[PDB]
Amino acid sequence: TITYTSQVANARLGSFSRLLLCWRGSIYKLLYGEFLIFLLCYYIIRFIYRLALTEEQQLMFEKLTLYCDSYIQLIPISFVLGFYVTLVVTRWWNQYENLPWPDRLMSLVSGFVEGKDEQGRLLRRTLIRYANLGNVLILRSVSTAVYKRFPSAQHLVQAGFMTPAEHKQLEKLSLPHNMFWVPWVWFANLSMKAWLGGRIRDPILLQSLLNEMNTLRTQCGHLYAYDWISIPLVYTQVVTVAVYSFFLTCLVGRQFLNPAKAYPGHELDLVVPVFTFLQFFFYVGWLKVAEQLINPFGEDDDDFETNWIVDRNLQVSLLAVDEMHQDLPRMEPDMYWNKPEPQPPYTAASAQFRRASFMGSTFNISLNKEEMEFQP
Amino acid sequence: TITYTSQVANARLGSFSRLLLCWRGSIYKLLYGEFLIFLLCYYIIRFIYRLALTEEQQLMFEKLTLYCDSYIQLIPISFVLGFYVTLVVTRWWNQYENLPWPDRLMSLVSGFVEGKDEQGRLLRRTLIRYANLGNVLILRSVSTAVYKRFPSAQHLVQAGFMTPAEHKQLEKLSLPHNMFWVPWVWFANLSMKAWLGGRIRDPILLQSLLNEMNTLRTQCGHLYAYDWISIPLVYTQVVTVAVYSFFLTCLVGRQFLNPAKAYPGHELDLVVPVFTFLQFFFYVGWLKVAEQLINPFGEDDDDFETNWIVDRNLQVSLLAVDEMHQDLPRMEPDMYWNKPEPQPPYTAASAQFRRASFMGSTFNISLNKEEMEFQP
Amino acid sequence: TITYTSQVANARLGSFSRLLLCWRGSIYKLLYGEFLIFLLCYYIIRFIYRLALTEEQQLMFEKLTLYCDSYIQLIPISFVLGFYVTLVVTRWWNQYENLPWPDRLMSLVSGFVEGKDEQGRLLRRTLIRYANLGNVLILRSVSTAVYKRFPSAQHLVQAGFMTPAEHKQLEKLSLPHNMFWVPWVWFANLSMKAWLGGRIRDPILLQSLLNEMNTLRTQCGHLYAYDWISIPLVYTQVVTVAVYSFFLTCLVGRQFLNPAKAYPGHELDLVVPVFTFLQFFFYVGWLKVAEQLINPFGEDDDDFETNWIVDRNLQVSLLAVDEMHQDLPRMEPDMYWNKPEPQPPYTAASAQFRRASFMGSTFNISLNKEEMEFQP
Amino acid sequence: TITYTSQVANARLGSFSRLLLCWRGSIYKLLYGEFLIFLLCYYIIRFIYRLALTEEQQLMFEKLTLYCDSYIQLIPISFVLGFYVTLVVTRWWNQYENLPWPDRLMSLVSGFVEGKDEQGRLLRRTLIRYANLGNVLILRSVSTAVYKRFPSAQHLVQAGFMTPAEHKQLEKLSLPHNMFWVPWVWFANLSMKAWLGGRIRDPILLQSLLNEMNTLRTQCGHLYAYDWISIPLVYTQVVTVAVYSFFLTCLVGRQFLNPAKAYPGHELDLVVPVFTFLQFFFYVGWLKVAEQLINPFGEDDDDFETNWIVDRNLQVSLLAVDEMHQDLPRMEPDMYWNKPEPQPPYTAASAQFRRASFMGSTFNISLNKEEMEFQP
Amino acid sequence: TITYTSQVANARLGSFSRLLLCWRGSIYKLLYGEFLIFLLCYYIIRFIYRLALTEEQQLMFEKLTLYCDSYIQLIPISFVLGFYVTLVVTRWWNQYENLPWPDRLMSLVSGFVEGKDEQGRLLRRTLIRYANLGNVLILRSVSTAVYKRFPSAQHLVQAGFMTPAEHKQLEKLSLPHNMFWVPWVWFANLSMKAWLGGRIRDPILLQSLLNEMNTLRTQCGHLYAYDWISIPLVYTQVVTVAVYSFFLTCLVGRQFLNPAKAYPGHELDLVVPVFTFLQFFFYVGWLKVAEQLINPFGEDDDDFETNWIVDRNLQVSLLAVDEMHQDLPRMEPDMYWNKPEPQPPYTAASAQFRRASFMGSTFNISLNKEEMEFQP
Ligand SMILES: [Ca+2]
Ligand SMILES: [Ca+2]
Ligand SMILES: [Ca+2]
Ligand SMILES: [Ca+2]
Ligand SMILES: [Ca+2]
Repeated sequence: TITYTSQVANARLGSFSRLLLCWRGSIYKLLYGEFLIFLLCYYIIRFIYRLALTEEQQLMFEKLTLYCDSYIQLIPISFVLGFYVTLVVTRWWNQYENLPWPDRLMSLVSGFVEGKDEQGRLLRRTLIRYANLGNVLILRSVSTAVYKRFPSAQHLVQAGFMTPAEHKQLEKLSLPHNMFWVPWVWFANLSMKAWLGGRIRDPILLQSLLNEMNTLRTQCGHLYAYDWISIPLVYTQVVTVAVYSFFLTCLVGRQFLNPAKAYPGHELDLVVPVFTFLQFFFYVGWLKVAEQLINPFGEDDDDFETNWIVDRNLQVSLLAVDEMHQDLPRMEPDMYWNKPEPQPPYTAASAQFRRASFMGSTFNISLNKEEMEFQP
Repeated sequence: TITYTSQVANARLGSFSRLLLCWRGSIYKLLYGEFLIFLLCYYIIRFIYRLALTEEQQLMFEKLTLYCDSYIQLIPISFVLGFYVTLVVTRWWNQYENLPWPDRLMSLVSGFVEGKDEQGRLLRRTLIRYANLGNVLILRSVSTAVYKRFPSAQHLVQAGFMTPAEHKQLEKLSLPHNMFWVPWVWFANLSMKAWLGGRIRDPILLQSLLNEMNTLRTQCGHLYAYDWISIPLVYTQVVTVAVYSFFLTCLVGRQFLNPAKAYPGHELDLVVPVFTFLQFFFYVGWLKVAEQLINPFGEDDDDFETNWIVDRNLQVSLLAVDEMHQDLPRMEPDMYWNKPEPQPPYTAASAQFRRASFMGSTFNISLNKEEMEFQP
Repeated sequence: TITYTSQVANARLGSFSRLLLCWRGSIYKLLYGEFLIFLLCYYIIRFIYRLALTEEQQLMFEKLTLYCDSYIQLIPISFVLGFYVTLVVTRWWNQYENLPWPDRLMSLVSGFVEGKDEQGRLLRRTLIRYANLGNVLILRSVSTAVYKRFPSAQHLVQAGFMTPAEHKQLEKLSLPHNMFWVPWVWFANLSMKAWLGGRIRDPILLQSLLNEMNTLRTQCGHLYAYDWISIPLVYTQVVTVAVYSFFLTCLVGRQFLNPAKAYPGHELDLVVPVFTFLQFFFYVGWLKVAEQLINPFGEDDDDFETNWIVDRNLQVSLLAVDEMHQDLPRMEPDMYWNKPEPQPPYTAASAQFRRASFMGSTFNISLNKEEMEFQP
Repeated sequence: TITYTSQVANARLGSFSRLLLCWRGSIYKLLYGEFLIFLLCYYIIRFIYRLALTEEQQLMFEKLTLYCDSYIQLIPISFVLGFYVTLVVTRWWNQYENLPWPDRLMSLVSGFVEGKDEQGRLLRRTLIRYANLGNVLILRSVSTAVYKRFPSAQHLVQAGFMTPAEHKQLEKLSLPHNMFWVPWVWFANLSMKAWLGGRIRDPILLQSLLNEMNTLRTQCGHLYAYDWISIPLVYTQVVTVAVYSFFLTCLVGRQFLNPAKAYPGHELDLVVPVFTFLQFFFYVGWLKVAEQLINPFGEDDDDFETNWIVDRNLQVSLLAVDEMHQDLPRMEPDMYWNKPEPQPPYTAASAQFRRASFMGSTFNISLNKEEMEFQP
Repeated sequence: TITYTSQVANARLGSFSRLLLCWRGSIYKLLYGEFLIFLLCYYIIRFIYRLALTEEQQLMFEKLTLYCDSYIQLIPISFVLGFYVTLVVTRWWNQYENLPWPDRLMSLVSGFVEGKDEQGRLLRRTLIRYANLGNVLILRSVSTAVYKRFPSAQHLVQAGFMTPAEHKQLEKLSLPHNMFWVPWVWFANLSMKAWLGGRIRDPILLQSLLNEMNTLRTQCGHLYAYDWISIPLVYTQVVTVAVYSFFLTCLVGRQFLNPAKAYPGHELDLVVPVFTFLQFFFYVGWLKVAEQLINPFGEDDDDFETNWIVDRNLQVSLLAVDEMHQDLPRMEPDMYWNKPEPQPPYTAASAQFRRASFMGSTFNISLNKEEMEFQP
């Protein structure tokens, strides 16, 4: 994930222009190899045409170049790319939206599961750990970075996500399917046990806990679904062939023909087909954005930081349920205890952001005395 | 369903190019027969024109070819295809999103329905079985693969989804409508009986169970609706006629006329209309993706694995409610029992994915001492 | 509603081509009259030009035909049609999604409202009948087919949706607004009475009932809103004028001029403007799909089966709450009572749909012994 | 709001054509003044060119007309308009979806708040009145029609939406912000008081009431947000300049040059630029639809009927909570008391809408005896 | 945020035209510097060509200008810009939708947390303050204006959002991540303490409070996600390069060549390339709208008023929970106490907005006596 929010906070002079000097997660990184292959092929073709063809063979090559340049427009590259890239971007944001965060559940566990003794500590930690374990099992199923971190359940045990007892229980339950669902059943059973044992004081609080845990389970299921049900291979193949065929046709249709022949479009003979290179940049860059976002859980620069999310979730959820349980700042009267209209100060750098309240669009409408009179 | 998530995890050199060597669920599989028919017709027309026409008749054919090539652009093939394919893809992902998974309900049943004795086992298994039976009844209504597996309710009884008593009850209730709704009414009644009999300890837990079951019912209803309310036949017919008319016009408009006549666009006479073939590939491939996804519950390669989903759901839900009921791993203090900042290790293959926390876009903003001062 | 899901289950050879032999709810049915009017006008114009004009008058007509053919492209027919048709299709699927189904509510009523005696029967039937009556009142407000079935509240009483007492109560409550909301207030009051009378054992179950009933009320409100707030007349008028002006210009711009004049585009003189006819087919077909779906509750072939939905809802809801109340199949141990990995059989027609479980995209990643080692 | 649902119920011959004879909320009403200004300017320019220019000055004007006609295509009017109009239409339907209806809340208040005595009447009326007052305060903030009806809180008191005591309380609470939120805090406090006083029998019912009231509050907040956060002025200015520049260029580029000069596109000299007028109609009509829907709470013909909604909501909510409280039709056995398959009759006008139930797409699949056999 | 809702309430003559005289948050403000740079470069190039080139060098420049003008169309500027701007606008409205408003929570806290004594005051104020503190911590993480107001937690303490005890607790809990989540855990714990201490009378009300607080937490998480996961840099770079390359090509391709050469498109030699300037206006204006909305929490004119929202939320939430707690207007019978059909008056300015109720589209359908008869 490359963040440039801070850079683009204000619309300034060449705001996006200053982003063209970025290498990490950039268009240049995505397509320099493809571009180099295309450039090598283009110049090989030019040198063959200019130094390994007789007059009649050069006339044949020129006729073919005119034909290819004329019929390039048949390829619906823009239409295919637009459809495909919109679909990939929509899926990409959905996939992020379905990353499970234990924050709601961890506040509920911290609050509802009672006891500052060792049994309460153990119970709260085990519940939040079941949520983290379920998340990590799905994430190592669908993310190459998480898989390379935890290539086995023994790795998960060594990293502290699973205890040896949990690992043995998983092995005993083993079915011929992904077992990422097991920690949710464990969570439900342990929450029921906590309520029956008096650690959860009310079935309403038990219901709240299970609702949060089930939300996380649905998010994990969506992640599994996106990893399983790929964008149809036929769509991917259509877009790939469109782009490749366009820029293979360009290799012959965008050559600089002999200016002596004074062809209708070939009066000026540059050496660098700058507009062909820009077209390659735009269209192959569109395809490269699709390629990078099609699996947002790979190891691209703009792919999600799944490992960071796993680490942060573990740290925050454990802190919240264990150390922050019934551990509050002293409740004292605040700065505005008897001020009916609190007005927090502004700094010299923010004084210009003090605004009068917007009171609705109708506020400034003006009416006469007779206009405002009620009729019988 | 063809999955290539693993292949497209990272944007590499010709990432999508390597997907053109896939046969299963590919564009070649979808349109080789149509393409062969088109090629045969194109070459029959070429041979007729070149070997069964006098000079004047060949001049007439050339005038018709120029006319057809000129007026091909009248067909709004791209506009029609774009609309239609976006609609089909949206429906396709909705249809997947409405496949019922018993995971939420099965965690709730495992937890809330009490008793390790035979009556508790029977009750939990029967509730989860009612959820599975409702799902399978809708799936065999809307999916050809599931129907071919279970072509009758007697097949459902032989496969263990329904008991003979349930089959008799369904026959007694028979109305002139799809009866996929019956297991939900059975579930509600059996849950009420379980709560009245003390197996469910609280009406709040009963409410949670019924909410999960009703979510599944709404998903099943959406599946029924998508199977019933097809995309309007008029839209389908418009797109079909557009594509067919375009590539029937091409058969005469894309012939290679006599290069002797030196026509404005006909200077070079290839034998293979490569750009016409690429256009056929793109446009008929778009139509073929729509054709494959229009009913995602058929037996295409990229259609959903409904039979696998049925099997997995049955296995997982039965395991969760029966064997995993009040059967938890031993609760022991975890690896980070007294570590306030747990730091799971990285492997040598993942050490590069260790990232500093993103602390917000404003973190690196720099201000002066006077800028940061509060004003009165 | 025309269903062809079964026909389009698999992408086969000319899958959509076989749908062009459908008459009911077809493009031919939608625009044969318009097409015949257009054809008659086109040929009247051709005959006038060819048999009722002098040489100079024919030259004037030819200049006008060239001018019209040149300036046809000014009309943004495709852009206007695309916007309009996307809007109509989105509204159409929303309108279907807001058709109220009593299934969730009827399972809750069957379960929660207790008593196998006459008072319990009466109470459950009356609650589900209030839900059906609310649905039917909105449906006869917004659907021409339902209105023609029930052109008065006396018709509703004769059909059994309303009792004479309910009809008198509605007449007493009469306000100068659509009264489709009344049965929801009746439902809330009768549910409160049932809970106070002991027929509903818990306020949590009462809350569940009222939540389901209120969901139905919100769906009915959405139906009312779509019937009231039409797509803006200005959008409709813009699209209509675009299509009509395009095909009125075509009547003069697409005539076959005298081939003697050998005009740049008029070398070949057919009698049938086939490409103009195809353009009419596509564009007027797009407009006709919009026309048919703009009110999906009319009496078109592809309009919703509101009458069938009303009948089915009444039958199913009454059966569910009355006959199926506390009437369950015998609970006996299932086929897989002691089989930890149930494997339902496959038929010979479905054996090919047996699939290995997808275990996640990272499953086949290969790593070295040193790659998988944790670092300190 | 102009409704034509009834007119467009069925796709008939010239279904949309018959809508071109509508004046109220029509394209002609929206752009006749702009069109008249454009026509006057066009003909002033034509008369200047034809009667106030020498030969050389007319040649200069003709060169400028050819130049302008050639370079008209540079303006991306269609692209800008498409984006803008889609955005405005999406916002418009959201704005309607966020109009608060008290129906759910009023059924809950009617049911849950107990007592047929004066205190119960007063309590129920006051709660529903707080919901109506909150709605009206936001609506008079964001709607010009509602503001012109209630230009002051004293107007609200005179119209009966607020009591003098409520007005005094609002004045006492006055902050420098829109106070539309106050009635929600009043509602929460009065509901708490009703539950503590025994008028609400259970905290679950209190929770239901507060959930409905909070849904209304979120809708009101969305209305406030749409009124405050306008579509960006930069988008609006871009679209306006595109359309204006296009039709100012047209004034000189679409003149009929001297047919004597026999220019490539100027052979025929009409007096009325019919295609320019149609382009103005389409493009300015698109802009006018955007202009009308950008604030759907103004006083356009197609703007929302906020005043009617306010009146209806007040009447219906008061009736529901006061007169309809515990006031039900007599519960008697219905028409189908002992009919397991109720079949409501059809009229002669609806007999054709009787349909057989759709039983799923797989119903008609045919299989052999060996195909349907289970394999071991 | 620039609001012009009031200006665009009604579609009037040149409704959007009157918005072109706006400077704040306008297209002119966004791109005057870029436009001036472009104009300076264009005229430098013109003067170089006309005053620093020999005849042959001018012929070379003219050939290059024709070549560039011909090949400008290769850049898919419109397609790239459309995709990008739609994505930015969608994200922008989502970002606004995820701004947390404490209104729902504050009504629930005002109602449910009991006690008019100092402990009740303190408890209610502390809960609402935890909600405000969580909101402000996320807002200063993601908003430059809020950060410049509160560049440190010590600033938050001085402004009254945090007490010194809360600041010390945050420092003690410090992890290497954004700590905006901490106040939600504090809220959950303090709500649990309030319920155990009798200040919250029921666990159902506790559940309601925690649901509202968790909704706010999810909104804050969405804000964090949008600030972290930027639109992919590759998309941004593609759009930037497209626009820049288009208007750098224009600098040479849109020069006025020597009219003496009488080139096909260069007959008339203006000095100002008006259509090039309009294209710059449109396309760079599209890019500038994207640039301004890409981070809606910067300090642009059309950026959100985060500081105003923070101030208003603090003031309103404190007033609601403290002064408005169990402080209601006197409950007296309303204006329509015994009026079954209340009819609030209209003013002379609003009498035209009195409308008859819309009773559904089927209301005016006419049927015969035989049509309306039920058949047996
Ligand atoms: Ca990737
Ligand atoms: Ca299929
Ligand atoms: Ca219709
Ligand atoms: Ca308006
Ligand atoms: Ca900004």
